[PDB]
Amino acid sequence: RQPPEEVDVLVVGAGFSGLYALYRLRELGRSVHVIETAGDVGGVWYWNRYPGARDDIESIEYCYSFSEEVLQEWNWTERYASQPEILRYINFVADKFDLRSGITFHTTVTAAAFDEATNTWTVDTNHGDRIRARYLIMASGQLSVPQLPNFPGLKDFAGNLYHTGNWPHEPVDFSGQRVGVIGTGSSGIQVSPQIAKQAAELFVFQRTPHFAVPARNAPLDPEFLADLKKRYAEFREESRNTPGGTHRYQGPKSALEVSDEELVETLERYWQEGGPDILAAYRDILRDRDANERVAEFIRNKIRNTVRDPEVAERLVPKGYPFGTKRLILEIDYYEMFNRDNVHLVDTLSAPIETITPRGVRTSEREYELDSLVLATGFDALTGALFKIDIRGVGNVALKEKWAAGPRTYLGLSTAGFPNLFFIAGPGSPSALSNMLVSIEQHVEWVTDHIAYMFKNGLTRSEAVLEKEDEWVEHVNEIADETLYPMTASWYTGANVPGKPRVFMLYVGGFHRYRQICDEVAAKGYEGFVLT
Ligand SMILES: Cc1cc2nc3c(=O)[nH]c(=O)nc-3n(C[C@H](O)[C@H](O)[C@H](O)COP(=O)(O)OP(=O)(O)OC[C@H]3O[C@@H](n4cnc5c(N)ncnc54)[C@H](O)[C@@H]3O)c2cc1C
Ligand SMILES: NC(=O)c1ccc[n+]([C@@H]2O[C@H](COP(=O)([O-])OP(=O)(O)OC[C@H]3O[C@@H](n4cnc5c(N)ncnc54)[C@H](OP(=O)(O)O)[C@@H]3O)[C@@H](O)[C@H]2O)c1
Repeated sequence: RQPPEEVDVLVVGAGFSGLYALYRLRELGRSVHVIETAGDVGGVWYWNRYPGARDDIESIEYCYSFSEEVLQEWNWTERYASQPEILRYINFVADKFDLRSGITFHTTVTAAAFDEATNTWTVDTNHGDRIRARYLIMASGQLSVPQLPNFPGLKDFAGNLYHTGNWPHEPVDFSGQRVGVIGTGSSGIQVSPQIAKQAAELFVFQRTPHFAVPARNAPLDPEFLADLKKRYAEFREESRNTPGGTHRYQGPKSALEVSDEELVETLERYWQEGGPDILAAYRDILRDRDANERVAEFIRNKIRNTVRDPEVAERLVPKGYPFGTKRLILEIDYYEMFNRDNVHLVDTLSAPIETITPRGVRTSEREYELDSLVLATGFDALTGALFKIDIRGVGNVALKEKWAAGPRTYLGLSTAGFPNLFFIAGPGSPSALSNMLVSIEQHVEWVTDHIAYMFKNGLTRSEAVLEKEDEWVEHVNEIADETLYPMTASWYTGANVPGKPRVFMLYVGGFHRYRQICDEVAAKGYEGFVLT
């Protein structure tokens, strides 16, 4: 399916972001087209097909709200939707609004350069397509370029090698195998108990332990769903008016004001309920080290109590960093897993990995022989997908160079020197710090509204004002630095790609507050942009 030679707006990516941009620009009466590397729609939910892949936000929150018909018709089945169900949802949306007619699959954007003479992007692909677009929307994701761990010998490994972010499209059979998983973030935590059910022996190679709390998944009562439907739009505006984009209770107390007994009774209640709302149990968990630590110890002790062998249990306890500052994980039978005969925790802080071998993995203490190795080693987050494209602005400035010390943006939406270019739910904005469907919807609507505004007013050039970008970047940093988030090496800071600048990339002030700023900006005719 050939892309058009010219279009008002070209969109890279057919995940949640790109698909809604396509939908909305069509409704705004703009020509629009999508380029996507994958063979079909879904983004993250197309690529991450590993067993156990699942929502970490409730199904009823992690969904599109732009269409009443979609909200009324779709029936979610569990508290936390599995990947295949999310993928059926996305397919349902794409079918309903005939989206694929606007998408070129199997195609990768390789370069894009702005032409000051015409105020347009020329965009090239790996199939040799050249498309000329007035506006360019990068809906290319946050967690979309898989990162391999940095160990030698990977290509010498004789067995089968997988990354969770590029999982095969037909079921992988691990029956009777000695299997290793490297990585114990959300992907490792989700996949490992699934593999443990097939493998003769599973070895989990943990570096820093992450905090995880129980999901307590359950079926969704159909009468609950039917009630919610009667007030769904209302329910969703409630979620938009929050820092996190969900119904999470914002606990008004300080974790330091309470007694040890009240702290325990309160956290015990969250622990039994399950899910991520414990993050907001007390207002200062992500702001005060001593407040954080009280919560952290409570979680650490629950972890100790889950695993019988206390030497194994202790190796699972997170240390060295504040609770909640690497993204919180929901676990289903992951801690319980290590009580099984056939599951072994390899502590690689104690015994670092030296090399992959043809037979398996060598640490400083011994060699582990394996038939398959699964990398749950994450992603080159936030900037990874952009940096794979040769994006050039005014004066032939490469985006990758301009951002070599960290992403530099105004509201996260655009960067000075690169006009008519917009980034969806990326650095400098709430992004993954909120329910991403709320982050995504707000960005798509703001961008596509801004674009409609340009056409309406016969303007053809939109650019962020350098001084406002610099002030935004400093603001992002200053507000991050009032939290505990910069204290820790996470993907939010880039600290998991060797050599990437260690800088907290996201806006921490909350979705609601961010959206307010955005609306004030557009209300004043896009203050901090120069439009011509
Ligand atoms: C396994 C996993 C689970 C998650 N679970 C949740 C959750 O429960 N709750 C939540 O809020 N968020 C979660 N997310 C975060 C997630 O990033 C968002 O919720 C959302 O799916 C992102 O959508 P998007 O369309 O912005 O990007 P993506 O879904 O990443 O889609 C981007 C698309 O752009 C394509 N692309 C990139 N570069 C190019 C190029 N150069 N040429 C052509 N195509 C390109 C990619 O192939 C991809 O298909 C999870 C993420 C992962 C990785
Ligand atoms: N909704 C869900 O439940 C769900 C599921 C999967 C992913 N996600 C999303 O995607 C994000 C990424 O999750 P993820 O688990 O894929 O990635 P991750 O959070 O970045 O975790 C990567 C893991 O691989 C390990 N690792 C990386 N490099 C390594 C190396 N060189 N040697 C040894 N270990 C190495 C890290 O150890 P260190 O911690 O020691 O670096 C960590 O355990 C999540 O935070 C979340 O936003 C969500």
